[PDB]
Amino acid sequence: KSFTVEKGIYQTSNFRVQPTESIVRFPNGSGSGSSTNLVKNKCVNFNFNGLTGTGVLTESNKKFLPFQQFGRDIADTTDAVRDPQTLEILDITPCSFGGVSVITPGTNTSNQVAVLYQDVNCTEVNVFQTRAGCLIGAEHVNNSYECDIPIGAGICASYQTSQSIIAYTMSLGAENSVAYSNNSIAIPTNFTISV
Amino acid sequence: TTEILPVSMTKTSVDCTMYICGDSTECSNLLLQYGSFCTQLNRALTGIAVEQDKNTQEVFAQVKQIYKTPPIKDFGGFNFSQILPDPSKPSKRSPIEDLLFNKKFNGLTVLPPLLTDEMIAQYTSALLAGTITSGWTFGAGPALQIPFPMQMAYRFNGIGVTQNVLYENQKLIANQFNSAIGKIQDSLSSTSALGKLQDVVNQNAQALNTLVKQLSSNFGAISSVLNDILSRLDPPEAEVQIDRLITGRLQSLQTYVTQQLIRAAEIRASANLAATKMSECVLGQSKRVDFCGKGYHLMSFPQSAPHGVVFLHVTYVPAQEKNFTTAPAICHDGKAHFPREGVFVSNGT
Amino acid sequence: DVVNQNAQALNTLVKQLSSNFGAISSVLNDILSRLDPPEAEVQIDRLITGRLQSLQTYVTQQLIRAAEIRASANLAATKMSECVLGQSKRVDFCGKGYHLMSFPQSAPHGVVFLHVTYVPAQEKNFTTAPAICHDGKAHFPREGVFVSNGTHWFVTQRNFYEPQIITTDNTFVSGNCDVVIGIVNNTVYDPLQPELDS
Repeated sequence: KSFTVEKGIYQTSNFRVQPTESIVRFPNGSGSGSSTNLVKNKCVNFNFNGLTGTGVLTESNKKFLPFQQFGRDIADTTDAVRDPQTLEILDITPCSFGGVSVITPGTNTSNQVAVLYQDVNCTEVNVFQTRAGCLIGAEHVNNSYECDIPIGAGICASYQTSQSIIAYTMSLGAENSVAYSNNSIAIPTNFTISV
Repeated sequence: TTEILPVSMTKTSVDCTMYICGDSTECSNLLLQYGSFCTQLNRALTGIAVEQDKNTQEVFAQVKQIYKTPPIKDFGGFNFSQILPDPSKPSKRSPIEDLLFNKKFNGLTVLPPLLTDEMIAQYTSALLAGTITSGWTFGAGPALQIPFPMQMAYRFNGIGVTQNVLYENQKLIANQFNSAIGKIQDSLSSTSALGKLQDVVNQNAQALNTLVKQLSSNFGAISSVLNDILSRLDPPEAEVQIDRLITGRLQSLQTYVTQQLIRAAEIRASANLAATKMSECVLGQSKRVDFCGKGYHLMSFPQSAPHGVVFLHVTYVPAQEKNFTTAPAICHDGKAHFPREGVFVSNGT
Repeated sequence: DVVNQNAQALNTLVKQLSSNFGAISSVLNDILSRLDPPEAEVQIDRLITGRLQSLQTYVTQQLIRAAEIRASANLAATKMSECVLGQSKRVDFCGKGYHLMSFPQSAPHGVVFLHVTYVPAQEKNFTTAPAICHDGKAHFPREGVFVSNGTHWFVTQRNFYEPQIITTDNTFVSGNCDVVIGIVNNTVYDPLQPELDS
């Protein structure tokens, strides 16, 4: 609700992979309907013998019992199904979703921004994958600096030199080995009054 | 002795729309009539997460530079192997840290903490190196090296024991220190040692489980499945049922967020206490009784732990007391003499 | 941050009035003047439930913030007592360095402490030793350290380089040379002896 934005990272929107097509399947006979081809590794609107849902269908290693048709998780949500035509187990994964945040330096500085899609592999969406999600618009840099804008999992971002947003593993401070020995001591010769 | 303190908790975030009205435009339209509850809840949770990052920063990032111990481990007979990082391990955790560390999709997500466990381990290693190589000087200004034996002599002077005692019992003191560290190792290996910390983790897990389970309830509605209601009733009745479900689920979210705020305040207090102990117990010698374990505080060593910190408090405890006759003063030539520092004692003669 | 949180809470509370909570309208008089009592009462009950819930949420959040600020005020009072009305030996409780004193200042709904502290500045290396032998007896410094610039040994206070001659006054005797590890041989000046000679 502002015409000016300070430097930082802001949670703006939500990203939600949308389904591609509807998969309706019935046993090898006639389940009072016309079956469709099975689509794997894709966000689809599946319907198995009236059990409807939306998700990604993958080949599962779970071993349903002969009489078992569906699988449920701890929260009692559809976790896997058995294809009515070929007796195989399809694991169901919720279609990728997450938050969408905007990493920006202060608008008084520049209008360039980067976008973080939280907890999503951006193969599904100047692209940098990180444990916190995928960052787009930021240039990954090997050099480590002080954390200007925190992203997460040790990754921060900053507006640096011609100027652009860079992402880097934040440094914890200068390394300073202490000249320890069994007979040497350091003593101050002067002092300062600090307020 | 060992003291364990929670520092932070999981940074949870909830997509209210997916939680209540998952995949229902009509249900989202109905949500719109309830105002800006979603924005308020998101603001609260984001504030909690930022506060968790702040808590970790306060507790651990109390050192200006990353200090490192010398390659030669000659500290006058004191063995710190059980607390210093193990160079061979890919993740440079100390054995005690290894012992410590060894011990759903309805719009709910977990944000990674800003500082990885490796960075916290680096901070702990810096603190340990500073304490070992420079005593408490690095906590005030420029780190000043000092032989560890002389440092321990100063520690003894702090608790009112003449430093000659340490120089005359150095080997015995080193043996006792090493044995105590080994006992800490064994005690953690065998032992419910992680208390309030595991309680925090369990409370958060239970809160999330309750929030998820509340979705399956009806709150009086004909069904707990939104699409069921949409596909079995006309809009005039479907909207009433959806309103009932929305009210129930929104109340559940509000309860969850309020309880999370209370827990966040509690853990903020705990992290403040942990930071105070790091400052007054590790970066110095504390004269506050029982603030750093039983006995007279000699020093402390920090160790990281899942969402928490562990302090190894090294203290001095009197062991073998003996009786003597005492007197407040002594007469020599009509004048009373009082001890400058100590007591007058008599074995009988 | 506290000020902004309070302002935002009030703004949210005010904005919640414009919502409907499922009712036909957010204006009470509108409902009163468009519906009969049997239906108006249902709509008013809906609005009342919504607004009462909003008030309850506001009050609970205010209680939580009040507890937080009570803790903050307790900390501020403790700092005023231990840092301004005295000198604190609690490390980092009154800013970096060794606490010398503190000065309070008022601020909008808050307090500011100016902590004046002493920070060592220019450190120098010296050779050290735990004790010194004079005549078979070990001497330890009463207060300070034994330091050496390479040729001579002095006794100096720990926090400020100020060499002084090692005498029987600066040090105290305990035990002998056969115990302390790293002891060094040197001379302990006795102020009395010149007077006895003179």
